[PDB]
Amino acid sequence: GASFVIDCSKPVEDSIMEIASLDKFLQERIKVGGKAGALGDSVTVTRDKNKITVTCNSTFSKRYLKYLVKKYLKKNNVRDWLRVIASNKDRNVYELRYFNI
Amino acid sequence: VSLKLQKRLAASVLKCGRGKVWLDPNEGNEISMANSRQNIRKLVKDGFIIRKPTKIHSRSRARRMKEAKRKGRHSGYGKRKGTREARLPTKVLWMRRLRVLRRLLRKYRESKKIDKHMYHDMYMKVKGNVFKNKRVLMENIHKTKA
Amino acid sequence: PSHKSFMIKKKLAKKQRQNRPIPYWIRMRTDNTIRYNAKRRHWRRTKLGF
Amino acid sequence: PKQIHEIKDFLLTARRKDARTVKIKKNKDMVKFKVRCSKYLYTLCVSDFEKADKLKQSLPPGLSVQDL
RNA sequence: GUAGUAGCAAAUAUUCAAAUGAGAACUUUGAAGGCCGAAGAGGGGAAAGGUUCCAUGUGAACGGCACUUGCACAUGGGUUA
RNA sequence: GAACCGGGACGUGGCGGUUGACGGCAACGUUAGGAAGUCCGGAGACGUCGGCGGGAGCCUCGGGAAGAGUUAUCUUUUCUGUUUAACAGCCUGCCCACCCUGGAAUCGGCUCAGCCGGAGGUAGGGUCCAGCGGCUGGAAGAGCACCGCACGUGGUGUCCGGUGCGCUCCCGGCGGCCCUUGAAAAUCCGGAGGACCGAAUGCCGUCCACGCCCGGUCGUACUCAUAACCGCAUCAGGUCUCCAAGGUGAACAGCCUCUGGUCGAUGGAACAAUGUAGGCAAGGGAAGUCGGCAAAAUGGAUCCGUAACUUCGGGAAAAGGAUUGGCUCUGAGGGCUGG
Ligand SMILES: [K+]
Ligand SMILES: [K+]
Ligand SMILES: [K+]
Ligand SMILES: [K+]
Ligand SMILES: [K+]
Ligand SMILES: [K+]
Ligand SMILES: [K+]
Ligand SMILES: [Mg+2]
Ligand SMILES: [Mg+2]
Ligand SMILES: [Mg+2]
Ligand SMILES: [Mg+2]
Ligand SMILES: [Mg+2]
Ligand SMILES: [Mg+2]
Ligand SMILES: [Mg+2]
Ligand SMILES: [Mg+2]
Ligand SMILES: [Mg+2]
Ligand SMILES: [Mg+2]
Ligand SMILES: [Mg+2]
Ligand SMILES: [Mg+2]
Ligand SMILES: [Mg+2]
Ligand SMILES: [Mg+2]
Ligand SMILES: [Mg+2]
Ligand SMILES: [Mg+2]
Ligand SMILES: [Mg+2]
Ligand SMILES: [Mg+2]
Ligand SMILES: [Mg+2]
Ligand SMILES: [Mg+2]
Ligand SMILES: [Mg+2]
Ligand SMILES: [Mg+2]
Ligand SMILES: [Mg+2]
Ligand SMILES: [Mg+2]
Ligand SMILES: [Mg+2]
Ligand SMILES: [Mg+2]
Ligand SMILES: [Mg+2]
Ligand SMILES: [Mg+2]
Ligand SMILES: [Mg+2]
Ligand SMILES: [Mg+2]
Ligand SMILES: [Mg+2]
Ligand SMILES: [Mg+2]
Ligand SMILES: [Mg+2]
Ligand SMILES: [Mg+2]
Ligand SMILES: [Mg+2]
Ligand SMILES: [Mg+2]
Repeated sequence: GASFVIDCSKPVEDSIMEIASLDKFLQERIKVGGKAGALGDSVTVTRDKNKITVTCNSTFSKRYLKYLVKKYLKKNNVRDWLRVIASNKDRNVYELRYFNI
Repeated sequence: VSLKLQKRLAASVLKCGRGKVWLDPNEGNEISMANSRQNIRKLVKDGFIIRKPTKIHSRSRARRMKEAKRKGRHSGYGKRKGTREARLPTKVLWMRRLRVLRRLLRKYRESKKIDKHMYHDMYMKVKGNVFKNKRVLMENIHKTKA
Repeated sequence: PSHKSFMIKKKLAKKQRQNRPIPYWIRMRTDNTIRYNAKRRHWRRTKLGF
Repeated sequence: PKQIHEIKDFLLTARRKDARTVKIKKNKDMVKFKVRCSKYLYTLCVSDFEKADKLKQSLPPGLSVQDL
């Protein structure tokens, strides 16, 4: 089993993104069995006010979640402002932060 | 304003070549004031001096071609430059076969499928180039025992 | 070379000391004819021969 | 550097007159007791954390104990 | 005199912006485009050299054009078993 | 910070006295465990070539996590890394060698190749030797990467596998070669011998452990070269050697790339003749010229085929002929576990 979290707090509060939109992107683009969108029972995506959760019935790569999240940011022209960073507190959580320009 | 000293010190501090040292072009005056390795180290933390990433040299093409070769692509006569011996020595093939066949004979003798008398006879025929692979040797043993 | 004898290193040290300009106050002495150092040596132009 | 396997042996070497200091290194799975002698640095590994505390307070007075 | 003539032509290649300066095709930074392509135009050492090493500064001369440049010149520093 | 070497001095403990230890049938093992003149052996200590095997570093493949690159489209993707020193202890025991039991033809064992056995094989069980092998200590407290907080300080990670006629170095063992057999000494270790020596049990002996003290002189920057050496010079010349990535390929060939290095050869504008260097050309094909000078043509690999002559080894890649891309498939050639 595996469960990963995408803490979307800084951009959601500042209205930089829509957490609901990211949930749709992950559900459509996540590949299970080599085919995108076939989440089935294996993969389940649940969202909250400021946090996205992804649970898998089998082995699931955490970096694969980062790959999809980064792809979502690029499609929305927000990569130059946002960046996916792992959390020192929990090892199964990604956080969205800004660049220290 | 010459920054030769700073670039040299940055390379040593960053443990990289001078070609990978990035000195902020907008902070030439600030960098020009750093004349010691301590000053350079501080500028590295502040982000005014940065080690650039290594130039990209990906192996995706090489890995992709190895997949095609594994399927038998690009292996025709028009793609061969060395002799068959140069590509794979006949001695190498002979050594592989003997070690495979001698290994097979030892295990059959250990399991008592064949006796030492039959093992010796098969051992000399393997050395004599009688059996060309594992399958034919097994068939001969079964036929001889019947 | 890096490997050198004590004797040679001592000789090289003296040559370095002698390879300097004359003091400026030498030319202001009474009845002075020393204009400059006539025995200046450059490592690339004239060799020490040892 | 040498490794001491018995707690009793470690105590004996801790009482040596040439034992300059003792250092306590607490890892994520054990505690290492290191005593600096004249010739060698002797190290004792104690997996049980609770068993290590008893040894910590049993060291001879006057020996410089440090926590790492 | 010849004569401001013979001549500067091997080793693929430079370009843009900015800084500095009396002065920039030639110094420095950044960006781009090329080369050496590990029997190298990379990283060391033995001979040989002997301070050419490092920092700062610089009128002239020298670096066969030029230079703000330096293996040049001036001052100081540097080699620990 | 952690070790080591050579000296010097004594102390504490241990060890031996059946005066000079103990264990194993043996190969040998254990940390100590007499000894003089004299004598003996070994190490130091050695060519070259070829094939195999082992170790290390590198290269390479997959997964995990960290950051970066690409993203109109595609990409569970591409890139960077993901570390572990001397030294100490323990384990392991390669290829050989050696020991015990046992007694072999229906001869067997065995290498890529050899080759081995009643002068004792196979088999069974052992000993020893190598290590740049494994584990732990050293040692995560370090290093590196990444994310913070301040403008020093904290946190997270540094993980789990596969693969080989691969490359560099080291080692092992075997074989080929010689009318060629491929240094010496310092130094160190071991052995034969047993003069002499203690105690009635306190002295003697002790290559054991720990503790204490000591460490001369000189060299050490830098270049090592298309600018630091020589050639009268910042000369396209000359000058010994170490490290050596990816792709193509037989290949440290050529061609392209990464690390590192570098754009240093005075520049600008024109595009005449002649030149230097590199090319091409209708039809003819050496008529050119002293002469095929120069250039062109041939060229790799696979299959087929190959004459005269010959010292029988060659000639030979003779000659002559066919094939060669891409893509999608099919067949064949292995390893380790499970009675
Ligand atoms: K040298
Ligand atoms: K010395
Ligand atoms: K050593
Ligand atoms: K030095
Ligand atoms: K030269
Ligand atoms: K012309
Ligand atoms: K002719
Ligand atoms: Mg080959
Ligand atoms: Mg052959
Ligand atoms: Mg010269
Ligand atoms: Mg002379
Ligand atoms: Mg002219
Ligand atoms: Mg000329
Ligand atoms: Mg010109
Ligand atoms: Mg040129
Ligand atoms: Mg130029
Ligand atoms: Mg080239
Ligand atoms: Mg190139
Ligand atoms: Mg080489
Ligand atoms: Mg000039
Ligand atoms: Mg200089
Ligand atoms: Mg000078
Ligand atoms: Mg000898
Ligand atoms: Mg030969
Ligand atoms: Mg090998
Ligand atoms: Mg045996
Ligand atoms: Mg460890
Ligand atoms: Mg750490
Ligand atoms: Mg070699
Ligand atoms: Mg004796
Ligand atoms: Mg040096
Ligand atoms: Mg240098
Ligand atoms: Mg060199
Ligand atoms: Mg001369
Ligand atoms: Mg290949
Ligand atoms: Mg090559
Ligand atoms: Mg023609
Ligand atoms: Mg024609
Ligand atoms: Mg013709
Ligand atoms: Mg003619
Ligand atoms: Mg004619
Ligand atoms: Mg010709
Ligand atoms: Mg002929």
